[PDB]
Amino acid sequence: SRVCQVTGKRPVTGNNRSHALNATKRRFLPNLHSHRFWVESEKRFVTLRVSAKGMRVIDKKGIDTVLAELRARGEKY
Amino acid sequence: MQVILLDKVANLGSLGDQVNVKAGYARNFLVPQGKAVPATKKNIEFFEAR
RNA sequence: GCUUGACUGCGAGCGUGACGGCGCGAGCAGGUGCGAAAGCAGGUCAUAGUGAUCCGGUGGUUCUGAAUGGAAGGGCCAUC
RNA sequence: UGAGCCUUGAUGGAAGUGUGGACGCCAGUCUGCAUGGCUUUAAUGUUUGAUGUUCUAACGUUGACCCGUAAUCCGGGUUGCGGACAGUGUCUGGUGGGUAGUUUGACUGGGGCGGUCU
RNA sequence: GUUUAUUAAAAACACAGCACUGUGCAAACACGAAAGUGGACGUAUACGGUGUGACGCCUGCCCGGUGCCGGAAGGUUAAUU
RNA sequence: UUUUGUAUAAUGGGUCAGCGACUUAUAUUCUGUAGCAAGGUUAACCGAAUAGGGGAGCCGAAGGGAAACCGAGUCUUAACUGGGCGUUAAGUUGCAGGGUAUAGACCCGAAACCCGGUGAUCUAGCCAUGGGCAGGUUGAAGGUUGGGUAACACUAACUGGAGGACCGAACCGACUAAUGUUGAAAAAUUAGCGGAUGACUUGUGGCUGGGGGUGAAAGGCCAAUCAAACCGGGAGAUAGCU
RNA sequence: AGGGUGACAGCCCCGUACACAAAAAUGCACAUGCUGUGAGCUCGAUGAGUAGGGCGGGACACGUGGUAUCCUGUCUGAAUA
RNA sequence: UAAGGUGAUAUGAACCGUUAUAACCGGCGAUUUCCGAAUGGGGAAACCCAGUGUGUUUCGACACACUAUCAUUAACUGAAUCCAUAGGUUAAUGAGGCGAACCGGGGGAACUGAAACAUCUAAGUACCCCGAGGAAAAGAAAUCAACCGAGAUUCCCCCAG
RNA sequence: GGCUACGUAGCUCAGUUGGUUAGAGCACAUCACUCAUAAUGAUGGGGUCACAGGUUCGAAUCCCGUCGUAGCCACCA
Repeated sequence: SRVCQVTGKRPVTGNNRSHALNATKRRFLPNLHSHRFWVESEKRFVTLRVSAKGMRVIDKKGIDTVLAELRARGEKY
Repeated sequence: MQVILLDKVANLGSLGDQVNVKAGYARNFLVPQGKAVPATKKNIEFFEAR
């Protein structure tokens, strides 16, 4: 599924609206990517299906923390 | 993404400076290649003691 | 010939419409024109020459102003 | 290599040898090159596109080989190819009967066509 | 040869033949939010789409309109800044 | 019943019996009636539970002005001789009724639209694996041998056994007619007719699903249903019509 | 109260009011045992890819409206008594 | 608790009981074929077939028990790659399916109303889905107020159409 | 209504920062030639710079108002 393994971001439904405001169902879905991440603390690469932001989080908090989560939460990975 | 260096490296190499690199440059090459590391405000003290 | 009464506020009383509305009107107040003056003038000899409300623009306006002072926005008057 | 401001371009020891440009209506045998008692003709620092090389190293691989494994799935691994492209997310101009929802007036000597509508 | 099972078997559809056009393969194209699958365990003498319809003799003029193909100039033009 | 008008040859009813259509709730206003009265009445809730408590609140006793504000006045305007709305008549809460509002709002009736499901035991096409075609014709390529060529060509016999080939049963079709039309049958029967080694025909089993399938194309077929299947749901859709 | 009994029963029957009953198992309260859990004082600490913003939607009675406020798909991004 | 009993259609047969092991009622046990989450594999539900363990003074073949998957934890094993991981076996726990409404969450119509219809309405309704409890949710102010003050959430009546 | 551009000889047209003095192409016109036609040559006639206001001593050369004009944007109770 199109779920960001870091943020839990998933597709959400909203509307389209024309210039005449005609509503047509639609979905916003996240900017997923799947990415080889180096951990070093395990001498290995791990591919997380990750959103940008998901990346920007990993940048900030730093991988291992994020990996504490997921494992804390049960995410396969 | 400021990070601190480790070896020489590019038009910024210095064995331990606070640069401001592009994140992709950072978290895809330098760190996985061990040529820098994030400056997590804890890291800005170990290479700010020398 | 001289002129701005094609004036502002009002309006006894009427006509005409299912209604929204439209029409006629002496007189009062302020200020004005022509006339020596009595006077006349609130557009044109009269009856066609037109568009409700909503939304919005503009100018005015101490009337309103979400704690208070302001401001936004609104109302009212004029107009598109 | 496109294009502004900063910059390498110009303006509101006498006299000899004296040669392009000047918004110069409509081209100065005059000044400098060695010497003599606040721009177009273009280029260095930038903020910024187009193309080409290089870097690292994301990302693709419906090439090859290895292991899980007697497995044409998947994953991991090595490697070749491709390579900041491709693809995808959000936003965005175009196209869009492929698909959907609808509209398409009344009078009227039937209705339509015509005409009419204040 | 096929067709409106149950008022139409035909001059309709199909057909071999013909032409245009798309497609270099992870093909175009189709089913599919996607993974994937068909196309094909095929590869331009192939495959899809469209029109025409054995064969014979042939298929003239018009690109202004609409569409398609090509076009690194310029004019107008979105988010953005 | 519907109509300008119906014995009407315009509608509806074969007959009887039973059932079958103006309701309910909450708001609001009017009439009646009752209580009290410049006042009337409580809501929830408490509760010794139809009592009693609870006056939060609602209506009325003041109007005018968009409003600030003023007030038996006020607004209009600089201002009214004025003018507009007000100042004189009592209200309010129950209970019964007439209207209206919101609801299915007097009862029955669509063709349809949306949602979730069930259907390829009929039929369309396709996939896989098995079966069928009495009998009789025609005589393609090729072959052999003579003739014939310089050798081929060519030619005669004989041989061979091609085809969406021929005639014709089974089998598959459905061109004509009559019969049948409350059938023997919701498409057949009888006499004739087409194909019959093929794009043939057949048993079993599989796959394709509803704006979807499948379609040698008729809008054909998808279970006697098809210009959007069937079952349940939204659901008492809506019906200015009968 | 009510039902039944050959028709309508306080006094025929079964009940009713009322008063009583649990060997066992259980709901509920307390009381403790066992397990797991932490209490207490001193000194500290005080929730960042967040708040806010840009783009797109959605929620708030509130339809973008002069529109506060809330949520976030997307790109961003603080102060810290 | 008991003088009568062996459920009903439903007689009959053969019985059982009367002072406490007849029946009947309640508490707790026992047994509890096969299918069905079905769980050893399969399957056209109620059937076919196994591996391994047990079992026979008639120790063959049959009968019985156990063997699904996922999760967590542990143990033992263990590639490409030596380390290490992935992978593999066993084990202990828990999950799975059903069920009226109420509840929270992910999705989410059209008829209809506007006397047509797009915005708007119907409506976050119907419906699909996931999840949970005895209730659910919400909740201990980055809340209101208006310079006076109030003091979590939830529900009822007002405020007020 | 907003942004662009452009219309000057009869047709057709650049000229484009002034300071110029109004072209080129066919069209009209007459003479030269020649056998005469056309091929040719030459001199002139014809511009009223989209119309009008202004900055400038001297606007076709810049500023502005309307037209005509097409591009698309984009607005309407």
